Amino acid sequence: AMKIVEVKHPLVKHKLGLMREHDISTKRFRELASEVGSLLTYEATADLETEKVTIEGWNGPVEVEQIKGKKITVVPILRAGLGMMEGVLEHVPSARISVVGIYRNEETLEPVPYFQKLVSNIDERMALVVDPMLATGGSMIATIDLLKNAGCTSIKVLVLVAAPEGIAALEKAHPDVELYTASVDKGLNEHGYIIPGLGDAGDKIFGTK
Amino acid sequence: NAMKIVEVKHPLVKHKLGLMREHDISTKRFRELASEVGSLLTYEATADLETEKVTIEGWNGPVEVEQIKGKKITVVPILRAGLGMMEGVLEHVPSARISVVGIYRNEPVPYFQKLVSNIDERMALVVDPMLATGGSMIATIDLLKNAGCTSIKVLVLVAAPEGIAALEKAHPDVELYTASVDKGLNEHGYIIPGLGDAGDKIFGTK
Amino acid sequence: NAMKIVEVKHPLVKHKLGLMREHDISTKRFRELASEVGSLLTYEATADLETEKVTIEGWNGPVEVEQIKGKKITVVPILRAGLGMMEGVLEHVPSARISVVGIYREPVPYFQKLVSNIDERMALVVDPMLATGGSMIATIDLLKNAGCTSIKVLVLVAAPEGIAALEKAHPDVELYTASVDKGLNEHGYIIPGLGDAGDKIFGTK
Amino acid sequence: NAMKIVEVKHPLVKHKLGLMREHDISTKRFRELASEVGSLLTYEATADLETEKVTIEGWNGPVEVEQIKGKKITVVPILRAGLGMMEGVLEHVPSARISVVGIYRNEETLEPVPYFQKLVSNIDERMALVVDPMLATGGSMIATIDLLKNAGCTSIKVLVLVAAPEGIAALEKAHPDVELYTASVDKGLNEHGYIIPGLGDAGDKIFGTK
Ligand SMILES: OC[C@@]1(O)OC[C@@H](O)[C@@H](O)[C@@H]1O
Ligand SMILES: OC[C@@]1(O)OC[C@@H](O)[C@@H](O)[C@@H]1O
Ligand SMILES: OC[C@@]1(O)OC[C@@H](O)[C@@H](O)[C@@H]1O
Ligand SMILES: [Cl-]
Ligand SMILES: [Cl-]
Ligand SMILES: [Cl-]
Ligand SMILES: [Cl-]
Ligand SMILES: [Cl-]
Ligand SMILES: [Cl-]
Ligand SMILES: [Cl-]
Ligand SMILES: [Cl-]
Repeated sequence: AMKIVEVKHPLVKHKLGLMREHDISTKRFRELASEVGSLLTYEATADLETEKVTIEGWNGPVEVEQIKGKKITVVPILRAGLGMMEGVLEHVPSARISVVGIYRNEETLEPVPYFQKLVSNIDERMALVVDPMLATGGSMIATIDLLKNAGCTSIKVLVLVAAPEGIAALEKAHPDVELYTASVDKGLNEHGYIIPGLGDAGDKIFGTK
Repeated sequence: NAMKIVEVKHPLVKHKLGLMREHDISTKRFRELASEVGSLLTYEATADLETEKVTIEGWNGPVEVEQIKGKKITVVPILRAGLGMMEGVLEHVPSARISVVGIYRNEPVPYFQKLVSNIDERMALVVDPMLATGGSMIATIDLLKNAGCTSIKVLVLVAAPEGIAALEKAHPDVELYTASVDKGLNEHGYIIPGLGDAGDKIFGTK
Repeated sequence: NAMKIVEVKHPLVKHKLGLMREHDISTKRFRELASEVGSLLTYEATADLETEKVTIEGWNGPVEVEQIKGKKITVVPILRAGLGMMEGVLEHVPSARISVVGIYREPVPYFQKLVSNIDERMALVVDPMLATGGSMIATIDLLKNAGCTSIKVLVLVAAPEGIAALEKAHPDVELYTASVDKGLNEHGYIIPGLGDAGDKIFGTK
Repeated sequence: NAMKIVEVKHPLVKHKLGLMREHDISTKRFRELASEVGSLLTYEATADLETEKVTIEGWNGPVEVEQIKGKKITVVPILRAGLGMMEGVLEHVPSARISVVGIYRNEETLEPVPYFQKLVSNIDERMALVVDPMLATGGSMIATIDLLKNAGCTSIKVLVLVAAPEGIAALEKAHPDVELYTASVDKGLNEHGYIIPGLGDAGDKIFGTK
């Protein structure tokens, strides 16, 4: 079974609620997207492996803990992904950024990957994939294909809202990934959008239509 | 009945705290890590906030969301070092009311105070980088209780057992959140291993 | 008319640009200076924005203030390096519409999401470097065809070959750069330049 | 020589200052705009910094870059309002030493009451950027500058959002060698010494007190 973690922290639910206002501004919506993305990053990095090391402290040698392994890689799915990347980099600013571009065909609801440039030695790195919505799951399944195809074994997915249909498709497609969502909504409408959902999060964050 | 202590053992909090122990660390990075670790302690101290269902107009019609109940939280930075963690705390609670407090170590007496209104109806997050003997923290809490506050949480980067014991005996209803419980104090009252003169390292004043 | 060029010689811009030239600079530092310099160029390029007076209620009664006239400007980041300066430009113009463009080359864009009514908006095309000006010219062609008639280019460094190409193809755009380097090497990189800005900002190799 | 005064007319500075004047503005956005307008005033005030050519190893060999000459600048925020602008100043000079100076105005006499000061060392070899949102009578700024000169500081720049003519005249008479950078020069002071149109009580708005 796929590891699913619905973050129920009061601040996460409060800020997610503000983003559901249909009259919210693009500015406010962008700040909240990055803010909630920052909190989901703290929930997803709670199981990182640490190692004890001795360093010269203010009053002589002292034992400190550092994150074991090579630097993490943040995988923002263009375009909506960038609206959450700043919140992630806040806790891991040395993270390697692997930009992946994917837009959805509103006619077929299938993913259309147009860009990718992953970091090197990704097989020795953990990937934090950030995308505000998990509706049918096509875009996330297409992203994980590129990562595993590149040799990445450790993958974590951070999303604001996720529909059961998208969680089911992702689980049968890649059950070894861990999903961290700020909410599990009811489902999808006849146009493939999540309900209650956040609407067209992508165009709402970039200010397009 | 006993004072609740929460030593945040999250991998990023332990890693960022360890970097602040570097003797060659710069004021720039020490000040940044102080805020970063401060925002993570605030997320831990706000996990028990009470929420309430409310209906608002969503992107697809009416939707029931949750909102934090009660008046806005008050951040209480202790001059001067406390101002160095204020940015990190206001990061997840930007509407928080800031109540600056200055304690003079003589028993200690406050020399400056500008508390928010109706503090008896708010939760107070007292922030200070270190809890050594607990003199300044205990004095700051005495002042908050006289004002009528009954819900208090203390956020500190490092804390010594002496300070923890002093705070527990003086205010057991307080809840302490620290990135580390150090070994003790030296003959000058500094925390060991500690972070040295945190205030001077944050502002860059010898 | 000759293309309007503005080389930002502000002490902080030249100081931060100098820090980015270090060969041992970290992705974190380089990425942070890219946005920092990006925000300063944005401020330098928005000094001519027209304003209109409006009456609001001040603390001591009504007061006449000024707001930015016309529709919100659009930031056009070129994939992929261009995204490394986007947060810097949004800092002082957080309401700006983001028009992502992907050029491959007439110029054939592989991906585009332009804002609506772009013919009634100013466009801040951002990209860390202007080596030959191929990508920048291709992007401006797409914006001009969409109806935009007010375009400004923001780059950290630019080679004389790129400035000349851009000036010939689009003399009505206005260029803002933190520096005008000597030229290009046998591989097209700007010299002294910043090297592979895209890889340094994201951490790829 | 008269005091060098600079009123920043940049459209974004005028627009952002105009938003801070709305009476129903929240504490959150008032604090954000105070810091942002503070970073734009920092850029304007650091346009005359002296630089020196230095050779460093670039990615494609040696290259001559420019660097700011002298020791690190000291930011001087006047508590409490001052902290609301300090973040915008540090954005451009993050290595700057912070010299905290605490002063509250005696609303009965309008005279400043200094209660705290912690100046950086070797301040006689540094430039000081004093930040405070309002320059009403100028008492707080004049008192702060007296502390800096007493410590041996010679180069001082003042960064304020709104300034009243009374405060500008009081500051020029007491310390004409300082440079004043303000986002606006208002009409004057009311009967209670507050700036009009001004920003009201900037200290309480930024901290959300009273
Ligand atoms: O499961 C969601 C969760 O991890 O979110 C953060 C905290 O509220 C936790 O108590 C809670 O269990
Ligand atoms: O990182 C996870 C965790 O330990 O820290 C955040 C809080 O919400 C806790 O409840 C949670 O268990
Ligand atoms: O104005 C009242 C005041 O001066 O009273 C004494 C101290 O508590 C000060 O902080 C406070 O401002
Ligand atoms: Cl170990
Ligand atoms: Cl070891
Ligand atoms: Cl290792
Ligand atoms: Cl929910
Ligand atoms: Cl009260
Ligand atoms: Cl520890
Ligand atoms: Cl159109
Ligand atoms: Cl060198």
